[PDB]
Amino acid sequence: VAEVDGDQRILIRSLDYLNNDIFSLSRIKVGLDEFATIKKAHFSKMVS
Repeated sequence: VAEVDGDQRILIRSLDYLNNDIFSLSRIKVGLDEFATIKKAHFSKMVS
């Protein structure tokens, strides 16, 4: 059991390449299979 400072899993430059085939504003991928999604707001509030 050693201890070291956790490395960075995601790089900003990285996901610019990963997202060129994914055109969606709530669905972005920050890794191989994990996604990032903005919470849904249930449309009924679209009148405002």
